[PDB]
Amino acid sequence: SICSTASNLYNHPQLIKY
Amino acid sequence: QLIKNGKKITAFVPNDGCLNFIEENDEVLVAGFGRKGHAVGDIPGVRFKVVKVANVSLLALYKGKKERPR
Amino acid sequence: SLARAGKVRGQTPKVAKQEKKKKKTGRAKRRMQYNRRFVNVVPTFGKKKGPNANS
Amino acid sequence: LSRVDQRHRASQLRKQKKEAVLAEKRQLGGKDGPPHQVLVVPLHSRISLPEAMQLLQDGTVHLNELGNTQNFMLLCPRLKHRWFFTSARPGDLHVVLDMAKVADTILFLLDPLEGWDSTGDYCLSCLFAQGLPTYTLAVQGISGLPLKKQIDTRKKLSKAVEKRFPHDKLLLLDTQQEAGMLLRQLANQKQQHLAFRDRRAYLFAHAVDFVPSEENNLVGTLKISGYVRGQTLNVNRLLHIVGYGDFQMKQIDAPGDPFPLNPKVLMKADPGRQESLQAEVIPDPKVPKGTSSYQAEWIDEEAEAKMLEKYKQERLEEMFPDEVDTPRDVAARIRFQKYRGLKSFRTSPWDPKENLPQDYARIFQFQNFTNTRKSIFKEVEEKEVEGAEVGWYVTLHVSEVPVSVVECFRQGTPLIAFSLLPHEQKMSVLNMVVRRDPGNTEPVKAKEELIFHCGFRRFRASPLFSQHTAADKHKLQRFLTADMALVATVYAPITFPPASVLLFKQKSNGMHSLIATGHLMSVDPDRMVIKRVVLSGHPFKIFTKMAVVRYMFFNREDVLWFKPVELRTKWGRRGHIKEPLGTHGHMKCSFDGKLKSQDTVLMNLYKRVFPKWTYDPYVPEPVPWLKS
RNA sequence: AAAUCCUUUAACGAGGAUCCAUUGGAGGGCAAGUCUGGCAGCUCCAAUAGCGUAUAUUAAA
RNA sequence: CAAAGUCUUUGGGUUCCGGGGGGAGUAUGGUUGCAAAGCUGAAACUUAAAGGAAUUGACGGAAGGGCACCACCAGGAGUGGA
Repeated sequence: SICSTASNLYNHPQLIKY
Repeated sequence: QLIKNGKKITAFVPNDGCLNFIEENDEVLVAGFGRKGHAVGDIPGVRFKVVKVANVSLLALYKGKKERPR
Repeated sequence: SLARAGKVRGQTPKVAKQEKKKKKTGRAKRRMQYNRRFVNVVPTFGKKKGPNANS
Repeated sequence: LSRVDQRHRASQLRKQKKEAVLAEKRQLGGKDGPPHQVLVVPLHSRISLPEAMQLLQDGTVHLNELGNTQNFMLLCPRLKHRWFFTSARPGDLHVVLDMAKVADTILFLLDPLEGWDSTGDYCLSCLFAQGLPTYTLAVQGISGLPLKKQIDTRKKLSKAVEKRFPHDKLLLLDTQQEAGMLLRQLANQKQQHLAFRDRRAYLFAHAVDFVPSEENNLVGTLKISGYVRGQTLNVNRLLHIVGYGDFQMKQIDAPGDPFPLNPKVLMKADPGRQESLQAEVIPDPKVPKGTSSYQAEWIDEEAEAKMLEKYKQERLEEMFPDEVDTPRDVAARIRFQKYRGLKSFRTSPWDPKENLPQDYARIFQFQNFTNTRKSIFKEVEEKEVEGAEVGWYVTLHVSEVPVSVVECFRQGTPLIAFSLLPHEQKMSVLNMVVRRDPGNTEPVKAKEELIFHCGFRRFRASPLFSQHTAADKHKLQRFLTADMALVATVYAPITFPPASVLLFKQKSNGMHSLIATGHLMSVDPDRMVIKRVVLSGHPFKIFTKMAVVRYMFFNREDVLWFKPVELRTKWGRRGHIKEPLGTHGHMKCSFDGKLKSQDTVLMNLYKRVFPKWTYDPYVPEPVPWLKS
């Protein structure tokens, strides 16, 4: 509420795990 | 890696930011350093100051007087 | 561990060259380097101001 | 450890290396090689290349032609060798860059009285930056002068070319026996194995036929008959033509060689279960009316104007690092909403899986890039797939091309066709390290719409330019810095390195002018770009280690919003802000050193930035290039 | 041999942004900056149409 | 130091033996020994010092003295509690 926020980890790209 | 015997070698690139000039799998004229095989004062176990990168030198690439074929 | 690559090269304020005239090249440089040292010399009590006496 | 046994070791090493070299020489040109292909580029205007090619033409010729261009086959059993010449005009940037990326020996023809020409200089810098297969110089007017001007003309040539080509001899062409000497030369030459081409399989297009599905569809079977010069081209894999996008093919077949070294059957089908298919993106979608709150709490030329404003902003962002004049009316915490300060730019963390846009739902991120690349190149190298080998004169019936491709080939534009390795048609986030040629001095901003040649592709795009460090956070650049090497970043198809990175810009009406050139770094969206903003100030009250600074904000609680973010100072001092005082922008700040009156107190603010989504594949047809 | 170059000579050919001199260095050995900006400029040094760097080898040993 | 002298003013005979410090008296081989081990004896690599004599000033967690109720003792007034 001043210099911080939520911004959680949601929705990524298709990772082709080796 | 060298060509002429198959020995693998650690070699050194002299100037700043000149590692950006070299990409993997490119013909590099590796030259040695000056204390006949001993390491340099700061760097452990590194023998050889690379001069040429694909038939041009680093002293031209570091001054920009030529361009690098590939 | 490859930390950084070329940080000090391209991040100077890239000051280009000013304009001058040429040096005398060949013999006339030796005439100058003789006359600048041993003809219009100032008698000096300790000889502390060198050829690049820059403050 | 003896006189004899170590000479024996020398003998074994000579046998090994000569066996390797005779392995790699016979399989290029001849009774196994497709042909040996030579492209021909003159530089000046005085070169009459019909006279050149008719000196050069003879053995046995087999004369093809096109609508404008005129390529042909050449065969001599005397040397047991196939040449395939193909002539080009410099400046025709589309044609030359499309068929010198699949050429195999470049022959530069030169005028006698000077070296390059400017159109040839342009094409020469382009061909330098996308990789020379093999150059071999030549001249034409040396016999027309007796010995005096002949010798001095050759000396002027070797002085005017050794500032670009540092060491080569000028094989002159006056007689057809000079053409014989030139052909004996080009037969035996060390081919620079271009590392991009050998890791795939690519056909040239010697002949093109077309059968539409329906003619009003303007889609139909394309028929490319030509040789195979890369790896073993597999049939389940895809295919790309360099001018007209990427598209999946139906039938491979092997008709006979029309032109041997000396004088309908198919081997494979499609089946679509194993055949990879066209998924370009992710295929899944009681207060009084009087009193205040106080007592209630007690209760044409516009383009040149744009150019000159760009030169103004390059002055104001190159005399200065990233200085930003402050807003005045909008609340300065709102317009700088998603900004947060780092204590140290190198060290303090930043979550790469935090603020991903709605367009990051439409990319394929590799988990381990290097080992996936090693696995794909390992299956390329030591395996054999079921498709046709090298040298095979094959035709491909491609299911889904349009007709204007065929018409552009009937003009004389060359078609190529290289297959893709697994995961090379899907879109992801590409990172190109790149520098600027001193041919163009035009400003190049961040989201300029440019044209890329990242590894046999051709596409308009919109990058973001960056510092090139091997750290986590990389800074956004706001202009293309004229001497550093930067990193552009774009939503684009994914391509395995190495690959050359050409960039050029529309001057006016198809005058593609070259700006940028480089190679392909690691391709992954994880490399997040950090855009910085410097907010300025002035220290108008100066005490011992504590100072009151204005002109950095204009509210009061802006300072309550940007409170933990540390200041810094051009004289090196590293302080951070205490309470604000004014209702206007004013604050007291603690410091470590004493503050000069000639100071500029300034803080830094950061966000994550990422490129825009433009992958329009079509590139407009270039015009002949000329001098500015 | 026949030439070219060299020599001898007619004609044109010099105002300094030209008919333009580079290569290394400036803490010590070791010659020459506590100059200015964030490696560059300017000045200076040694040699000079040559100077670096690597390697073998010799003197210093 | 009466030899550690007669040594750049460098030659009385003659044996062993040292060439920066580590790696190392390790390897490995030969040899002796019942054995432990002894004798001879590397190199790869690493490091700008390791060492030998002599020679001086701060801190003492070193010791002695000497002073002071901006120290103590004997005590007073207290403050610190509201």
